[PDB]
Amino acid sequence: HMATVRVQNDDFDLNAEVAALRARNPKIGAVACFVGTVRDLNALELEHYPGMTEKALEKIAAEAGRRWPGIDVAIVHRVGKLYPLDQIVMVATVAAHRGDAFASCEFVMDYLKTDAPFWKKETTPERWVDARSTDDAALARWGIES
Amino acid sequence: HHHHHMATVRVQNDDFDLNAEVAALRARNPKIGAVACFVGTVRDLNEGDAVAALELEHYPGMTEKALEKIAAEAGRRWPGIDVAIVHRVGKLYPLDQIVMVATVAAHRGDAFASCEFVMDYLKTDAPFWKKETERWVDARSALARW
Repeated sequence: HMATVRVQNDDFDLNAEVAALRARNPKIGAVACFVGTVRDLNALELEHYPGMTEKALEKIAAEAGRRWPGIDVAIVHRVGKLYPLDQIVMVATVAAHRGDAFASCEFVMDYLKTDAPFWKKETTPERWVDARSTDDAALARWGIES
Repeated sequence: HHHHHMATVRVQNDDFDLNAEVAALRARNPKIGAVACFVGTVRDLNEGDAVAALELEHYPGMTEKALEKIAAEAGRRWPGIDVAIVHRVGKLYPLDQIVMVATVAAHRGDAFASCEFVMDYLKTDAPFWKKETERWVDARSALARW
């Protein structure tokens, strides 16, 4: 089975997503997850490229599966207008052992934040700008340079 | 009459609710929004639930104090995070939740790092015992990463 990846406007339910991830993998029980929320410092509006963004998230998830055989991965990323304290994205992984669960979850989040094509609204007389991270050393921990 | 508060680091027999603990953790940290979680469940090896797959007991007082010591050390190493720990005791069956750790930080790197640190030291240092037939044996466990 392939990793679960979707982009949606509606909010997600972390328990429900973790439960579904677990139900696909009954013989392993180490689950690591990450939930990012809109930080409340004094709004965010995101869009994706339908198809292209999902395919990139699926490539990232498949690369995690190549590095840590036996894991499973779930990714749910929201788009649209997101307000302070709103959930933005969740990543959950399950593995036999916690080490692989933590590593794969953080790898997926790092790669998603660097490479998954998203755009964010920016208002200047308003436009859509690249939301990918500009940190050209983020993936160096994972053996990926430049 | 006055109600004592439920601890953010605790041991209990009852099951816990991951999203409820994450929601409360976020409500105690209104200005930061990167949440990392670990949840461990009992592996399903098709043994059935007629007999406990895992049976744990703790040292009342000492175990909680040890977990609070771990969480406080995490707060020293990653200033600005917050930590929640719920560990179950008693008879646990295949697919049951065992333990969760959740951390919140301004940035995902500190959230992941503190969550892994807490889980690593919990597994090595928190006083727990597990039944093995029958006797109660030390459940404590390579922390060189830290």
